[PDB]
Amino acid sequence: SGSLANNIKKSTVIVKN
Amino acid sequence: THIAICLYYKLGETPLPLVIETGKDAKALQIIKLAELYDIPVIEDIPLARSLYKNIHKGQYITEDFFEPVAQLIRIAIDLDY
Repeated sequence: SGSLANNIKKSTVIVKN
Repeated sequence: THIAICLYYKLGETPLPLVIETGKDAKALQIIKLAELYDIPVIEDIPLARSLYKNIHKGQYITEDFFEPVAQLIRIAIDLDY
């Protein structure tokens, strides 16, 4: 567990609708 | 239908911006909550989000149609670190 959160933590930008 | 696309670009590591996570519905909501927690810039752009979601799957680099629109996002979102 935790892969999602660790990916978001290191990410550059989120694009949403 | 809510969607969220998580882009990762690090000069030297990723040869192109990478879609590292995506989500729809509940997962999209969760991605956005995590974004707030980690202070990751979140940009609303409905045509771009829909197109990225359809075309660029989790773990795939962006493709040519997206190079410039994603560059513009990176330019505004990059942490200059001072």
